[PDB]
Amino acid sequence: RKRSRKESYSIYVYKVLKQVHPDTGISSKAMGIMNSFVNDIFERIAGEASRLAHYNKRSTITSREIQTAVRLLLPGELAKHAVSEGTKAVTKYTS
Amino acid sequence: RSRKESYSIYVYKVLKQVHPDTGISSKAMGIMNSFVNDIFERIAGEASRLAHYNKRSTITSREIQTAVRLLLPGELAKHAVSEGTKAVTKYTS
Amino acid sequence: KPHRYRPGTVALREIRRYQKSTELLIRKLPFQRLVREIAQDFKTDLRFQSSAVMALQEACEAYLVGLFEDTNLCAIHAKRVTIMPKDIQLARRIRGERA
Amino acid sequence: KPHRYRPGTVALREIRRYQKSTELLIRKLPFQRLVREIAQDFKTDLRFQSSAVMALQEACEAYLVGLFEDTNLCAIHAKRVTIMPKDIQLARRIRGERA
Amino acid sequence: SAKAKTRSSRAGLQFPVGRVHRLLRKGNYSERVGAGAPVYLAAVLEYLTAEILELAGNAARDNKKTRIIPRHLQLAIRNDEELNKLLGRVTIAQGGVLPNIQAVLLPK
Amino acid sequence: SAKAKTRSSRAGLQFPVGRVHRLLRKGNYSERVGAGAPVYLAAVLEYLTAEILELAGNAARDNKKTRIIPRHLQLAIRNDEELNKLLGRVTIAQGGVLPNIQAVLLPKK
Amino acid sequence: VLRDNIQGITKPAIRRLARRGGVKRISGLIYEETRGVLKVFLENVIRDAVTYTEHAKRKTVTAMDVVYALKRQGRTLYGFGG
Amino acid sequence: VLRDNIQGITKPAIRRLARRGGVKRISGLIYEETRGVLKVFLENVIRDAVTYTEHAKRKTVTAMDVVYALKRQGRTLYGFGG
DNA sequence: ATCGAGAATCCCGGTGCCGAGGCCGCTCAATTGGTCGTAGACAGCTCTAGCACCGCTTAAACGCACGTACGCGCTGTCCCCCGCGTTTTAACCGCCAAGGGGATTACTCCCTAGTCTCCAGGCACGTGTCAGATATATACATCCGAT
DNA sequence: TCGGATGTATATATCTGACACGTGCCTGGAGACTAGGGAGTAATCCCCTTGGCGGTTAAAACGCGGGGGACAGCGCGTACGTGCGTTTAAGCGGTGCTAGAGCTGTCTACGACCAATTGAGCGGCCTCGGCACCGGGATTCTCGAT
Repeated sequence: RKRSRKESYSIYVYKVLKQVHPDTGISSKAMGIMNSFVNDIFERIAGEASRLAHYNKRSTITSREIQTAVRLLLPGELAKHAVSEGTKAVTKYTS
Repeated sequence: RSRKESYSIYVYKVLKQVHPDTGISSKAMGIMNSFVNDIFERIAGEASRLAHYNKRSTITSREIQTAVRLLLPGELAKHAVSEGTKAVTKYTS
Repeated sequence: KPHRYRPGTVALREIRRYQKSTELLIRKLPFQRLVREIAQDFKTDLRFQSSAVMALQEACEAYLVGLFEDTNLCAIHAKRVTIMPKDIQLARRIRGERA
Repeated sequence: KPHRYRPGTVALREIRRYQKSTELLIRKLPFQRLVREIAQDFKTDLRFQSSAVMALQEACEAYLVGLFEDTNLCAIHAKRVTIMPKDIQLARRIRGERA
Repeated sequence: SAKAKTRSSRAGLQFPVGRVHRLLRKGNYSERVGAGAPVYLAAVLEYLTAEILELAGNAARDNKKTRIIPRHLQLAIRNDEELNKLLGRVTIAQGGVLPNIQAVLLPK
Repeated sequence: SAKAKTRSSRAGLQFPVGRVHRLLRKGNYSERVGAGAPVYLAAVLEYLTAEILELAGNAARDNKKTRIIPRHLQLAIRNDEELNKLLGRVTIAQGGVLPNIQAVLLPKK
Repeated sequence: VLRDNIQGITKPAIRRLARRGGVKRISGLIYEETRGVLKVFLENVIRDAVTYTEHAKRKTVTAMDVVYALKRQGRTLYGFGG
Repeated sequence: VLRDNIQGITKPAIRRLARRGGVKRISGLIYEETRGVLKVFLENVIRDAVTYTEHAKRKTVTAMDVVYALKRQGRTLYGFGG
């Protein structure tokens, strides 16, 4: 019978890689490391947003909580650029 | 008007149970409240992660026991595990 | 001629006197002004609770006392008794603040 | 008489050679035996995935390399070039492992 | 225990079992919460509180006082070898430090 | 911009907006999850991934390789000043160490 | 408060903070160095505290903002709430 | 596998680990010290790994148990899962 | 300063393997569409506490002079790590084989969420009194220049 | 070894303000019940962990000669400690004002939930091009000889 399926971020990391460097490949251990990186950062940002919505007695995690968690967690220029990217994405999605 | 909750009267009961003649100031009680809240959130977060790793959706008493084994140093961990086991066994019976 | 202690006696006396106590060692108004100046280059027209400035002072003093303990350890390692800026630099580098 | 380098040349050559690489520096079977011995004084009749022992080895080697960097910093602070046990002790104390 | 009274009194504790249950259910830790988890957690919290309070009371009596202040909690924590490992990254306000002079600095 | 398609495509990303929604919603972070939180989080994750991958690709091309290995990720991370501050307590497996010899140890005149 | 208040952290205050740390002799160049260090630490905490204050849409920096900013840096503080 | 395997961490291996750390000269008493600092570190990680393995009611120590035990001590590790 | 011999490392071309990149079949998770109940946005009001000012006392910061203990540089001895050659031990690799236990599926039951009612524990507020901070006066321990 | 001189511990009066305790009450916890799905348990399969040879050869262990670095001692001279007289501004109290934190009431738009549907992503094949490796030659540090 069948073996259960396990999800990862491999095809999306590969799409991004073919966007940035159109003719570079990636090995398998490097892709494992990239998966661990994406999971780590996801859990950091989500936990910070959870605490930040609990401090203010809210029940909802909105894009404002995510933006403030990004401002808290990342260093300076990284934070500025990530905030600009997220804002642009949300605006393009809504409009 | 709002009312705020704390652990003051329970810390005071424990104090008058272990040291029947000493009192406690107000800043010391603030520190004790912060201590109890800190340890509560440490143990509860570790138990949440333990229940998530094993694909469970319930925090039972062995999640709390394993979180206590992970968080506290040796003899503290042993005595705390013995106390919690005794409490649960007395509660069900 | 008047009485005079040798260099090193009053230093140990003050070490005992200040390790025996729990007061705050920086003056309150200068520290509050420093805090307001920094915060006002972060955002204009801010107000502070008094508990906020008191918490900031407690944290800063605890940090500096720990750093000075580590600095003294380094200065003794180099076979000295005087602490120098290179001791603070080594302590903050090994500790993890200058990488 | 045969050729001979001066003491300190092959050391720098090996520093470059081993900072250039990414291999694992401890032998595999001795480390696996050490791991099994420790774990078996924690619980009897355990089994290990091979990935588990490999992860343990990666973590241990990374830890020891970082500790040796800090030790070298201390040894240079004391105006030496040879690292000694007191340097490891000072590094682990300031770092936060011996309090 | 068959007696149907308050849960803290049934389990044998002084800390609140119902308040801990509510804090576990409304804190976003899991989807469900068993019936024996608040009892265990209340017992552990009460044990640790009793430990620290006993050491601090000893430290207060050693200084001819009838009342505990933050200095006594600091002393009791830093002078125990395991409570210092559990609270090694914590700052007690108005607590001071432990008296400690390096032996090299004393007059020879 | 309105759409009837996959949300990742109307948002302008190459990263799953629906999977991130399900992970935020089934992960015990809050009771409710807004509609614009997974979009923001996907965009931030994509930015950081693209940054690291670009630096690592430069490091791989500087060694005449057509493929990224963990050594190149280690180099790209340690040689940046902000990615090294975001990932300062992280160990890359099979990554190695930056070449760095203290100046006091080199031979003298 | 606007200009040059770090010189209000005087030299006697640093001698006192060093005596509580167990230091017997101090070099004349420590003071400047110490001030630098202090400023950096402060700028990291306040920057976080204000970030919480802007989120709650407040104009007053509460003591809980400072306690949270310190807790997220690994420097938990007991006695001011939380 | 019972007795005295810490001497399997030979002296050439410690010397290689020191060379990767940038060390030019090594004292003869370092080795006995390093076999101590290692044996402690290992004992802290395995003790946690086994604690996870007993919770899942397993008898095999998985690599995820080691990754979690390391993450819990502030030593996140990339490349083995997680 | 220099040059020549000797190890060591880089470079270039050829050979070969095995893992990265891409295709295909298919299941299940994301999307569409509609409903509904309540979290939160917003307006309005109150009244706490944060800010600004003013005068007075005095504690602490500041500036300065003198001298001494400590930082630092230099010299000399000696021992202990380094580099190298020879021998010995056991890691590593490929292979064979058995079986423990991890992982999945099916079934059932009992434990926890949810709803409503009832009532008493804990919180806000007031108030009395005694533990502790402080002034003052001695008594004793410690440090230092003089022998 | 030793008498000042200075600093610190000790003993008593006293006076305040914070700690400990009582009271009302209201909101959160307990009692009783029902319903449904999470988890405990049994059974089966097959992956991957452990144990065992045998060979080859890379690496560890051992010994030896010697050069360089650790460490102790000595001398000088600048920078830091101690104590005194002067200056500055912190700390304390009281007055007064207003911004903004905090709470309540109303309502509406947003997110949970449920059933149908269909295509994005995962597991399995598989093939050829990038990377590992061999070897031969070139160059480039290193060192003893002037």
